[PDB]
Amino acid sequence: MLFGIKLANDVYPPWKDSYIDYERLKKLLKESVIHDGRSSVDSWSERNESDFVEALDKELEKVYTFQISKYNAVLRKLDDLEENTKSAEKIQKINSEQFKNTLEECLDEAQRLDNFDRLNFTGFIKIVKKHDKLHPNYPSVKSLLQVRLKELPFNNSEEYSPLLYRISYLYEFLRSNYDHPNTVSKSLASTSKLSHFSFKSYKFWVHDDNIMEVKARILRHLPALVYASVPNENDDFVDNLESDDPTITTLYFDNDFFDLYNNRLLKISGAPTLRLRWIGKLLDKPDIFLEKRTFTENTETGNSSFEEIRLQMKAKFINNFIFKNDPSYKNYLINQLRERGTQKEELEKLSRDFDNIQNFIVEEKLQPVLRATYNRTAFQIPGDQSIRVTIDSNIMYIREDSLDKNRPIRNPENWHRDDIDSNIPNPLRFLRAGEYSKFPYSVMEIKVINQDNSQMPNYEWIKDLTNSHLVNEVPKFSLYLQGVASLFGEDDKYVNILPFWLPDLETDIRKNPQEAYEEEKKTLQKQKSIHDKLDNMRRLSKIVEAKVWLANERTFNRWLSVTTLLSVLTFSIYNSVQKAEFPQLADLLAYVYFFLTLFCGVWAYRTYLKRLTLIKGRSGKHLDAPVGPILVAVVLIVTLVVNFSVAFKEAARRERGLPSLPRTLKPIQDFIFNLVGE
Amino acid sequence: MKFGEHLSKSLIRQYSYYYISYDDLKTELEDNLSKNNGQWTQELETDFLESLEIELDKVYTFCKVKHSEVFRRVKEVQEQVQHTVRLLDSNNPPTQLDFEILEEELSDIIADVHDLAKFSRLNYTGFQKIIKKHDKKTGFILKPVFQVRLDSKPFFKENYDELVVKISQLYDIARTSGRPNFVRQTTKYWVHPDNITELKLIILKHLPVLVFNTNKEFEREDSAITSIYFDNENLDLYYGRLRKDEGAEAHRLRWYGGMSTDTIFVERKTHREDWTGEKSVKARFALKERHVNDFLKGKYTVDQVFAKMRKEGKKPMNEIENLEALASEIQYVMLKKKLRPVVRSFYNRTAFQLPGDARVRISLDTELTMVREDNFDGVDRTHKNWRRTDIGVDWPFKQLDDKDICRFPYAVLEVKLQTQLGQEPPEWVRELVGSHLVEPVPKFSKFIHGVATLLNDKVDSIPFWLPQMDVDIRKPPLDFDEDDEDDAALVAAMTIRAPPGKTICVPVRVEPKVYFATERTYLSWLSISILLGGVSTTLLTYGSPTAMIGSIGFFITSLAVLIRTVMVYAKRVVNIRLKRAVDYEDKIGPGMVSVFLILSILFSFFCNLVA
Amino acid sequence: RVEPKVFFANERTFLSWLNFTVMLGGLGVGLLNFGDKIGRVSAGLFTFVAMGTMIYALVTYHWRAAAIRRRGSGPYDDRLGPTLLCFFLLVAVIINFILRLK
Amino acid sequence: VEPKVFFANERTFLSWLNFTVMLGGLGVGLLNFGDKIGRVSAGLFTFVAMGTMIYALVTYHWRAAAIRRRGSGPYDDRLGPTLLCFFLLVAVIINFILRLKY
Amino acid sequence: EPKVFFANERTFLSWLNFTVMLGGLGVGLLNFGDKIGRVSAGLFTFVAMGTMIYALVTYHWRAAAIRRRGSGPYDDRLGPTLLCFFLLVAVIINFILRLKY
Ligand SMILES: CCCCCCCC/C=C\CCCCCCCC(=O)O[C@@H](COC(=O)CCCCCCCCCCCCCCC)COP(=O)([O-])OCC[N+](C)(C)C
Ligand SMILES: [Mn+2]
Repeated sequence: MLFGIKLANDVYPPWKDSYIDYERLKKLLKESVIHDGRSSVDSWSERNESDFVEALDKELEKVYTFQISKYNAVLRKLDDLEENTKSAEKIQKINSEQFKNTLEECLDEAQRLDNFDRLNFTGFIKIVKKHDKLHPNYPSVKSLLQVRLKELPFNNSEEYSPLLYRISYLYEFLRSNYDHPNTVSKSLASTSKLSHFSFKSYKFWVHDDNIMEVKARILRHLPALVYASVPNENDDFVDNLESDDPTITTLYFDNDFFDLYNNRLLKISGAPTLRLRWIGKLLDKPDIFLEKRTFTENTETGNSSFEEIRLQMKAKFINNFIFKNDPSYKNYLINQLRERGTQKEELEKLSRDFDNIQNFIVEEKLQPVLRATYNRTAFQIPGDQSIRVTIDSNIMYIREDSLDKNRPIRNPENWHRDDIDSNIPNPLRFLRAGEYSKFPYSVMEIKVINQDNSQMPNYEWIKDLTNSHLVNEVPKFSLYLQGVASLFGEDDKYVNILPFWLPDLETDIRKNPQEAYEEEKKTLQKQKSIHDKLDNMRRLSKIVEAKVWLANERTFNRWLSVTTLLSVLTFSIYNSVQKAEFPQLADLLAYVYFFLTLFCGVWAYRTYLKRLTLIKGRSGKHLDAPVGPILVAVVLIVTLVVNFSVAFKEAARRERGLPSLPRTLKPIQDFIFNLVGE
Repeated sequence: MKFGEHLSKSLIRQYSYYYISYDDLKTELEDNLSKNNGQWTQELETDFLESLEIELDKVYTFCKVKHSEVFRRVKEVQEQVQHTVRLLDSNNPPTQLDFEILEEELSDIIADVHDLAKFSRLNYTGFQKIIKKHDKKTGFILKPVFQVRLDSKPFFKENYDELVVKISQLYDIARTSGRPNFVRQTTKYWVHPDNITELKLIILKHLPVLVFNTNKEFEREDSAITSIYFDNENLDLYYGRLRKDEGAEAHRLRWYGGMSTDTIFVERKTHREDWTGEKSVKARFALKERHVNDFLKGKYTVDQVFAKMRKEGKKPMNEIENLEALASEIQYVMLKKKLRPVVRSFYNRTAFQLPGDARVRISLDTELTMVREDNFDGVDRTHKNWRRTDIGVDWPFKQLDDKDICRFPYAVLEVKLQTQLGQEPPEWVRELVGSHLVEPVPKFSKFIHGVATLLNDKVDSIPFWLPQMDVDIRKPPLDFDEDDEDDAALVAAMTIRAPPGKTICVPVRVEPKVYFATERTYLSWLSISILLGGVSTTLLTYGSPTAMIGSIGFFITSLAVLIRTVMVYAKRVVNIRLKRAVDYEDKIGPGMVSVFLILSILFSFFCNLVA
Repeated sequence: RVEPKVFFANERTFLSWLNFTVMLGGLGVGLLNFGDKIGRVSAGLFTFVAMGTMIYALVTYHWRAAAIRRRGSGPYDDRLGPTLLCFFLLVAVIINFILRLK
Repeated sequence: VEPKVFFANERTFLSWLNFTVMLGGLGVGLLNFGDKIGRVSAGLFTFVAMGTMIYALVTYHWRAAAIRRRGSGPYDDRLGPTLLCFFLLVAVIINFILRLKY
Repeated sequence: EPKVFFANERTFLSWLNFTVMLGGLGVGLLNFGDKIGRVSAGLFTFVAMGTMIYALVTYHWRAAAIRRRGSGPYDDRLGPTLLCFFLLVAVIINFILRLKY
């Protein structure tokens, strides 16, 4: 409903006067004159500004003085129950019933105070933003709200109030040792999750001037993850030698009453969120993932658990899937995966996930609301789920809803905005003022897992980096909640509750090292005192490859030497033919040996040139030339055999019809003469 | 273990001598504290601050000089690339040399940028460590004071990622417009599961991790890789890959991730060899799952495969024709040789590399598993499909009988280096490869190991590593003249088994400077024969009839020696040609020559001094 | 910083070239002592070839020794000499064969 | 497994065998052709040739222990070549003195 | 170093090869030559024997000067030049005496 109606219907009857006067302030702002236009003649004068500042000042004074008085009253009652505790003596004088009733009254008062603070803060922020939107010439009035907020005894954040922790551990000691029975109360058990005895996430804002230093501090301990795309159909090559950041877009879902945002902001266990996620441009056909994420807490330790259901979508089937409740996509995908060869269990799980998400969308009447784009950087050791760090940068929010029934920003029958995803090189120029927002900082998340009951992680460099001038801790920060607050936070129709971190966005979040050191000292002292008190009252009171070139040269030299020897033998035989016993035979050996020396020279030169060609560059299967070494040897064999045969064939004809041979050698010749054939 | 010790080998020596003197400052602090027995003095703190300030100034000046140099080089190369692009449409634009040197310069700039970033981060870490140690040991507080001094000289706040992006863009432009040194090294290692975490931590200090996820998250099925290898009934491809024949081919179907993936890559690896060595090639093309079976039977034609690429026209037509030819060759070989799936290999891969830098690349494969997918035994395992669907990406595959699964007990490490000529590989890589964490196994292969282990009753040849599978691999922490080289080798040299029915098959490679060796030896023999042959002829036509029997003896000796040398040369050439292993020691030559020469000489003497 | 292993290689190359020229000169002297005027002319041509080879070998050896003396690393390349010797020997052999044939 | 050791062994053996081949050819030529002087000197040179051949074979088969029985240090065999280095000089002097007689 | 010793041995083997070839040719010409041939062969064999003695002395010196690791006669500039001079002179005398008569 409207913020005025919610304010009227949530006023505590005993506390009618202490609440904000929203309607009076809106009327004093002359928002009707801005609304209507015709009679805009009466402008904003200085007397009107003085009156508005006056009314706002007394409204803030009344509201925050009442809040401080109530907070001071409750803490003190709880200090009393604390007296009957310290003394290991006033312990035996205690009574269960009065203490239990006092604790119940304290819990009720704390809850009422929390609701009161939430309502009043929402009203004040809405009024201040409404005033700042109009009349830009005059100075802003946010300083009054900042000064009033800074005066609070506690810190304005989404963390649990200190009274809750105090009541929780008081109840834990009351139940532990004094009287296990006679407790009865079960509402007080819901605070048992806060009792000091896993998966813990810390969220921080980082200025652009400090990103490199925190990145170095992280990189000292954890690696960097580089995104690599899986090979696709466009990465096919023909023949190569051996060993030859994207922008993330998430579109969020919610209904007209913003139920999911309201439940998430109220820390209701089991509150889910639904989104579509992809990377790059939508015209490149990327993978689209529909995620439903839930945080649920079922344990007395207080440790939460996170559940995610993820489906892969096709761009054509989304419209029918999320609007017309068409079950075509489920059957189509199940049949496709069954044909591909997926087992039965995965198919059962996929069917269950389809049913769950479709039923959720149909029942809650969810629809796209806003789009967030950012860049992500991650740090984690592979195969080690103990610690993870992530950083998001360049965050931008764009309205992608269809709430206006006369000029919808996005068509009610389309799952995404049409103008943004066009083929124009720069579509973001089309956007008008008020339809988009830019987050100025970077968002860092640190996830630490301590599965064993190790009494919180409490690890070294994380706590060193947390208490430093480089980061600004914002507990329970969320990108979806910040986007809803930024885009739809100025309209009373849609948003009736706002997060407590909104005022801190305007201030400069940079810190000096000296102030950071002082704050670190104070925080460490407070933690040490709390731990010492807990330990005190817990158990103590308990009941050019030149070598180939050289080798080629040496081989050529050896070939030349063989040629020289053959030529010498050839000419020695040739130039002495007249003295030969068979001059008709010595004229053939010289010819064949001259042919051999010519062939050896020619082959040596040709093989040298060919192998030099092969050596230059890099080619050729093998460096060899066996033809010449075989032919030379074969011809030498033939020549020697022919010479022997002819000599001993003619040695018989000359001794027929013509002493010289010894008697002992007479038979031997008769063998060869028989072998030759006489 | 010392921080300075790790600082020394973090980068190359040119970046040393400029790091923070962490060891010197630590020793000075400890010595002064010991001498004064605590009770820190203001003058000691003043000297500490003076030393810190001079170290900071030196580091800042070096970083500023390096940053200016890098930016100037980037601007010059960008202008040069723009001018080359402007001259691309002009007359005679060179493409084989200018583009290559431009790419080399770009790679050098990328390496310099990465080294500068690592240098800055390491120095910042050292400064923080020493300040924290001084604050802890000494009662005085210095961190808030020195934070201001550090912020006044910001040598660590420079963003080098934008430079990397710009240089990568220039590289992409040059590659795109360049389509009409350095040396590779690749080694493989076995890692015991007890040493995987320590090895990973050592590697992670120098290279980042690659994540195949849009959220940059580590999921279970995001790193799985599955390959199906093809072979026939005679295991022809197995033997062709074991004995590294020229033109030996391996055919596989690969996919990444779980069973939902619908892109299957058809890959062929071809082995080629020269006298230089190991010029192997690899090809692949993508396909849809539902058309895989048809493509294995020829029903799905090559025209239908590349219809989309032809229609869109994004790719040049010549590359499309080349891919069509590759697909046609693969289909023809598959049909002719009667290939079928024989084995499947599964593993999880982790990749380590720097963006745009190819100097060092590391890959780690874990949970390696081989699964049998053949019908040689007599049981149909795939049921006409190209893969068995009863198991998929779920390790360990417990629904498989022990006779169809092999589980490798180690992890496989793969190191790829691309080193520029004139410089050594980084010190950390060399210290990693030689250590007690890895065991080198050269030329290890998953396909050969799977076939040998699974079908061990059908193969005659097995690799060398197979019998040694039970050896525990845990280890405790630890120009010249050719004749001169042969002489040095001689001086240096002078001063288990395969199961029955199987033989350990290893291919033998010879240095190119053996081709010139044998011939030389051959020649050194041939001349000798000629000399002996000469004697024969001068005793065949110039001697008395009573001295020709010695001519016969020398004739026989020369023939024997020459034919022996020809036989030996032919044997050596034919054996080296076809990659067999040869004996290089000739034990018969000298003895045969000795006996034949002695016999011939004595016989000639007797026959010329008889009667 | 000079080692004997390079001087030994230079000496071995020198003696190889002298082996060539000793074979050629032995043939020349043997043809000079015996034979007719044709043998005398062949002997003169052969001894001219041998003398040229010997002078080339000595010049190359002296240049190599000087190059080794002035540090550096030079004694690995020699290409003109083998081609010159091959051409000279082919011309000599063919000329002597033709002259004797007539 | 290193071919170069075996190659160097064979190179040394063949370099030594060149001497024996040349001396044996000379001895056969002197014995088959020539007067009593040649027949007397042929045996004198053949003895030296046989000695060189036997020494070469023994040295080669002694160096063939590169695969086993390793431990033999540098073969500073300064007594083998040099003792045989004087027999040829003795033969040359004997031939000079005896030939001059007639 | 044993490698340098074996290099010295290789150099001595090359020297012995050259000297053996030269002396063999000289003896062969001597035993089948006339007075002019006898004188020429005596001169060639004397040159070969002188070179052989020089090579033996150099090999002996080098093979013992390395153990002392002293100076050593590694550098030589007289052996090759003297051998060239003797060969040239012998060839010139042989030719002039053969063509004189
Ligand atoms: C720089 C170097 C200087 C070298 C100097 C030493 C040189 C040694 C020289 C000669 C060697 C001894 C030869 C004596 C021959 C006698 C028999 C014969 O037939 O003679 C006949 C011809 O003879 C010839 O014409 C033959 C030519 C021989 C060429 C060389 C062969 C030696 C070995 C090479 C193998 C490669 C080497 C590998 C190692 C072994 C006699 O003919 P004639 O006409 O009756 O005689 C003339 C008579 N008249 C004039 C009265 C008319
Ligand atoms: Mn691999």
